[PDB]
Amino acid sequence: TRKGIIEGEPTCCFECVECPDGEYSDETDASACNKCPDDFWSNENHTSCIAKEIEFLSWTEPFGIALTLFAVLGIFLTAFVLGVFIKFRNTPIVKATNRELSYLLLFSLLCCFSSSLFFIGEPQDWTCRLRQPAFGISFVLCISCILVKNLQFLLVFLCTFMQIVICVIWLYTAPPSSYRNQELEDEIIFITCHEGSLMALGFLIGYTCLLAAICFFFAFKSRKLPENFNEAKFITFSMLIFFIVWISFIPAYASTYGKFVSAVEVIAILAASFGLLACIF
Amino acid sequence: EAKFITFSMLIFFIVWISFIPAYASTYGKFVSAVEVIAILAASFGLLACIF
Amino acid sequence: TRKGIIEGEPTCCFECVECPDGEYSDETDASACNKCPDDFWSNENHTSCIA
Ligand SMILES: COc1cccc([C@@H](C)NCCCc2ccccc2Cl)c1
Ligand SMILES: [Ca+2]
Ligand SMILES: [Ca+2]
Repeated sequence: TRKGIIEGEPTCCFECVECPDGEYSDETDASACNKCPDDFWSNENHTSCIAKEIEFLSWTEPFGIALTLFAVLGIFLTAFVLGVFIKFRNTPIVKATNRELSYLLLFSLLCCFSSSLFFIGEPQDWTCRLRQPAFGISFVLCISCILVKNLQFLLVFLCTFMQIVICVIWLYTAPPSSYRNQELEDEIIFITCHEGSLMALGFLIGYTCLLAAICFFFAFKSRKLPENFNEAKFITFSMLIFFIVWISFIPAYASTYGKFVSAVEVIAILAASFGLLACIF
Repeated sequence: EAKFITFSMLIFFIVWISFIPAYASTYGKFVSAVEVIAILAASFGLLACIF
Repeated sequence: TRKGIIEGEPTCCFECVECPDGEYSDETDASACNKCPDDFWSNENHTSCIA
């Protein structure tokens, strides 16, 4: 507490007044309350300084363990599919479905599933730098590989090179960085990332969504050919799932406040990937 | 009508799974906004898929 | 703002300390800041409280 003034009476007479939040009194007969040191907050008794709680999406939360379980299951399923394809090689269907392109697609799907682990845990600097470009490049490679499905590799590498060059331009000009946000609550510090260049993120998302749209159009144009077990139908379905996932992702990200924002991405990515894999494999 | 029922169920499930995090950590009008959006999306998906 | 004791000095000598949030003072030469009523809150200038 701190000493008050009964106006009209001498200085030897005072009244004790409670020190407010963000202030404390650690001395007998104090006149003013000291402000807490930065990254510290007054306790309930207003006499000492507890540490401000650091908040992020941890691995101990049930949400984190659930997302990790789903990601590991996706990785296992992709590896299982790749092993089955490589074991039953030189067979009619596998050789009919462009073995090499299928292997590249499965590797890129493994990359897509592994790229979701950068959005979980305390965000360090390199994780914030590698969060978006990994998924962007991997999914662009996936989409191009499906679209193409030698000359094929030359065709497939160009879109990935475009994505790589825009990503490296982004990282050279203004890279993201970690941020210890202190505005959302006076007793909690939220550790997040911060995309330095919004234009690069928008361009990356738009390029991916344009490739998806082109693939969807070419799949719907040929939705009745029965070649290769009628893969056009399932490519159409995969593109539809992708578009639904991201169109529903927009409001989910817009409405979320706090750490759980990261969660939504770890959801959306996974969902999209899963759909794709199933419909094609 | 197998395809349409399956797609409607997918729309419903994807919408709610995506909106779970927003429901877990939000207080205010955005809760009602999420409710209305998730109801309208499901109803529109069902109608469009079926009829 | 409110009066603040300077230790070892007579009552006529004091300091001016700004009132914190949720409390206000609407007079000159104030000793203790008041408390805004229920459903009110002090303004930025802390000269009154609005609903
Ligand atoms: C086309 O689909 C994608 C292509 C690249 C990245 C992604 C996901 C992983 N992040 C979206 C970025 C969402 C966003 C928008 C504005 C401000 C901050 C943020 Cl964080 C999706
Ligand atoms: Ca007197
Ligand atoms: Ca004296």
